[PDB]
Amino acid sequence: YNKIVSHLLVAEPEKIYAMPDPTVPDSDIKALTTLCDLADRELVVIIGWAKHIPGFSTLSLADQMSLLQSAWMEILILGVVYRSLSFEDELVYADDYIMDEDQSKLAGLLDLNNAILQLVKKYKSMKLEKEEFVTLKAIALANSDSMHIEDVEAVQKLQDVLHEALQDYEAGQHMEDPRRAGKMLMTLPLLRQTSTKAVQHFYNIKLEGKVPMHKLFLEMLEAK
Amino acid sequence: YNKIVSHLLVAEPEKIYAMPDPTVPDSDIKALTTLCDLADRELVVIIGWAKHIPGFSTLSLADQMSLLQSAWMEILILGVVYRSLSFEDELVYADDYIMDEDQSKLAGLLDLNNAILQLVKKYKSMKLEKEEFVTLKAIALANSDSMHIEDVEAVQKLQDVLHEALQDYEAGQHMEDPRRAGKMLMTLPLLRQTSTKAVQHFYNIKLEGKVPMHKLFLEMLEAK
Ligand SMILES: Oc1ccc(C(c2ccc(O)cc2)C(Cl)(Cl)Cl)cc1
Ligand SMILES: Oc1ccc(C(c2ccc(O)cc2)C(Cl)(Cl)Cl)cc1
Repeated sequence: YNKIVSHLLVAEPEKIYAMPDPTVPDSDIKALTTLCDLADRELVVIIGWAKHIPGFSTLSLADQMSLLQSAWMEILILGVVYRSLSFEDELVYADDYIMDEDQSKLAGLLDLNNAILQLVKKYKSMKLEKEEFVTLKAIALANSDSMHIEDVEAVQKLQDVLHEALQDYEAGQHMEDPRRAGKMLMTLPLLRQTSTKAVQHFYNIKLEGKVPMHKLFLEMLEAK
Repeated sequence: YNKIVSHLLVAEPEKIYAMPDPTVPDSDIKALTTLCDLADRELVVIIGWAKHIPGFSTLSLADQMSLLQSAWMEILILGVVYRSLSFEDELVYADDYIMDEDQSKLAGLLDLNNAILQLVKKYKSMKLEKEEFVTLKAIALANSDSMHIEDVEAVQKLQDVLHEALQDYEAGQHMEDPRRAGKMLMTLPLLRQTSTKAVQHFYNIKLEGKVPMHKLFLEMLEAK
């Protein structure tokens, strides 16, 4: 099938471990600290991953950063969603960090994680494939609606290249549903909704000052 | 072209006036009161409009209400966006209520209205047509991601009927851009983002208790 899809598949990063501190008592602070630490290390990996997206590294450094600062939470959430597809009512942040309903309540994350589980439920019904996941991550990056883009036409071209890849993949692989590409695009509003609420929630956690956060995570959070 | 598109065009409601009270001194309270009053009357019109969407009135009353309670702000915002396309840096809430940057600041709405103006700017560049506007309003209703749907398959069918209408319209009217339907769908995340922030902002206004709000507006706000 589509070469851009095959290229994004081979550019997919390796799995990352959460490594919750086994000496620390379980608490809401421990869970939130573990999650923000894992997100910080995933952000490093996402920045390296984006350089494999056709045309991304030819953008100005400012435009690369603007796209990443607008899309980072959507990309992180799509990752947890994909890792969770073979599970029931659980979110697989990492192989060693899987959150059920009880742990979400203890962490103060029940409402947020239930929205993420709504995304999981929709993608399970659609039988989301890895090929479609990696293409949607790239589309979410290009379509992230930053207010600070210098070269709008170049960013629109990036959107178009990745949208064409999705369209071509679905036309060849899913002839039984001539509307599958559009159905995939119609899942992006819920992804944006859930990311918007997550950034809000964790900005409030940043303000309360009880959860330590690393430099890169704080930079992405303080942009938004 | 497409019959569903032509049907939605003839079902389009007539324009509504804001009628700000000419005896009341200008203030943030007056602007917010005027806007919420206008929204309340537009909501009545939207409920009547939705009954013209193929299949909508065959849904259970609960599912009709769930879709409307999830989508109402997106539908209202898409309306102001469309009315504003021929203007520059102004939002046309009604023919008699056009807000520029200064009035947005006075009302406390600068950040929200700048996001709405980002939507306007994108649709201006795409040369959004009335045919595409009315179809996107219907898609936003069907795709609103309520957590309370009884008949999920029927709602998915409604999404599919309207998505097909958009696809067919673009295939016949815009052969120069075989990706225009998808580009239209890719504008829905920003619409969802802006609606999510608007509901937040006006819920806070509801809590402060200084702006009177009518029954239907309050019902929609208190659902969300
Ligand atoms: O309930 C939630 C917990 C963590 C997250 C995020 C998250 C998302 C994806 C990850 O792979 C890691 C953390 C942040 Cl970035 Cl906010 Cl800590 C989102 C929702
Ligand atoms: O800066 C804004 C002001 C009013 C609105 C809304 C609005 C949107 C569309 C309308 O036709 C009327 C009001 C509500 Cl519903 Cl929040 Cl009052 C949205 C953003």
